[PDB]
Amino acid sequence: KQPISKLTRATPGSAGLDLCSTSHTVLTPEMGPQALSTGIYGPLPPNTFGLILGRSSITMKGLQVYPGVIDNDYTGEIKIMAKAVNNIVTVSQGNRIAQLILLPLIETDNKVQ
Amino acid sequence: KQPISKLTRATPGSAGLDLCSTSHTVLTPEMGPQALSTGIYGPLPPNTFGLILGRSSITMKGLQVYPGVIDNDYTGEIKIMAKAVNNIVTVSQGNRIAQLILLPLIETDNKVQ
Amino acid sequence: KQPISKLTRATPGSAGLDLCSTSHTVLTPEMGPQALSTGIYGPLPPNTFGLILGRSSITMKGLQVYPGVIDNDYTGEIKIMAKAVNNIVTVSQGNRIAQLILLPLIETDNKVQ
Ligand SMILES: O=c1ccn([C@H]2C[C@H](O)[C@@H](COP(=O)(O)NP(=O)(O)OP(=O)(O)O)O2)c(=O)[nH]1
Ligand SMILES: O=c1ccn([C@H]2C[C@H](O)[C@@H](COP(=O)(O)NP(=O)(O)OP(=O)(O)O)O2)c(=O)[nH]1
Ligand SMILES: O=c1ccn([C@H]2C[C@H](O)[C@@H](COP(=O)(O)NP(=O)(O)OP(=O)(O)O)O2)c(=O)[nH]1
Ligand SMILES: [Mg+2]
Ligand SMILES: [Mg+2]
Ligand SMILES: [Mg+2]
Repeated sequence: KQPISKLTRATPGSAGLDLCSTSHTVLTPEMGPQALSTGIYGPLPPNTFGLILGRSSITMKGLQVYPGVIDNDYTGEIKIMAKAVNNIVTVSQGNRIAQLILLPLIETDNKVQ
Repeated sequence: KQPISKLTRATPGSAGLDLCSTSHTVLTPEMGPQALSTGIYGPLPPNTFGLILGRSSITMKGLQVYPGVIDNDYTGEIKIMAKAVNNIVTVSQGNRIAQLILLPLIETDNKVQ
Repeated sequence: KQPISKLTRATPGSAGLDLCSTSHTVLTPEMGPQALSTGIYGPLPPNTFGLILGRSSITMKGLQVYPGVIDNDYTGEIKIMAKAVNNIVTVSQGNRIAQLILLPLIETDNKVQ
């Protein structure tokens, strides 16, 4: 397992930490949502949670990443939920296919139930 | 009407407050976006706004929630904008179908026009 | 080029800064993702990044905006990545078709590589 501290940012001012596919995968529109492996695991830094979002160059190529929430205390593998929009999409091993955004986790008194 | 203070978090470290459907609803891909009732209303805590996002177990089952912005001063009912991706999806009353994330509302000098 | 300081908020408590299409554009579902021009450019205020999200009245009319990340130091034109969901969608010049949300940019020690 690899922690999110192993992820890289494309540039200093990049909001997102890039997530790469660990598998070669072909996706077609009739397959609907697929969960792609990253080999990266939570959890996240204190007082933060994560959002997985598409990379724009990838979205424009017809692979939709559904926005996903990563909980602060998730310790499982971060997966990318993805769907081929219109056409056949081929993901290669190591391709940067999404990005992780870190956001402040606001405390509230909502019941934890 | 029920305020967002009535929502619950799945776990202490869960970023999202779960939103449940108040109706049994069937959705098909040809129907396109539908707005599901929650019986939960704004507004939000001071200096925050909301994002409605999908729950991953729900997205993976073929129901797409379109990300939606909840304004700090919205006092209407929070609705979930949803679409069946490929297949027929049946939502039952009380099913947790999305989640509300709270985020800091940044002040800017943009004209309010 | 116009900076994001030229954007307007619908109301004082609106989280989003509205983005308008500068072109008349027709979109069909078979066209897949299209990048709509706004004539608005980064960069963003210090310590912030942006998210482009749909407006709910627009999403409900069948035009999906794919959530997009605007980096703090992006100096290019902000484009809206959009797709007609089920039907033919006609965007007119000046129509508010998405919104820009500003969010705090969290610093981490991830390699910038
Ligand atoms: O894109 C995603 C979304 C979620 N996840 C993981 C991390 C997150 O903390 C965990 C739970 O996410 P959600 O709350 O969105 N899913 P759901 O509500 O279906 O499961 P749970 O009841 O555990 O909260 O799933 C991913 O790996 N990728
Ligand atoms: O998923 C959503 C998105 C928005 N909303 C409500 C809350 C939000 O404050 C209100 C307005 O949202 P948008 O600005 O996204 N919609 P639009 O720009 O079409 O309407 P307005 O001109 O009032 O801002 O709609 C929901 O209930 N669910
Ligand atoms: O909806 C969007 C998304 C991104 N963008 C622009 C701004 C953002 O800073 C820039 C890069 O975005 P991403 O990182 O999402 N794209 P990608 O990873 O494909 O390109 P790069 O390798 O440059 O980061 O693209 C838009 O104009 N609209
Ligand atoms: Mg990028
Ligand atoms: Mg959950
Ligand atoms: Mg609006």
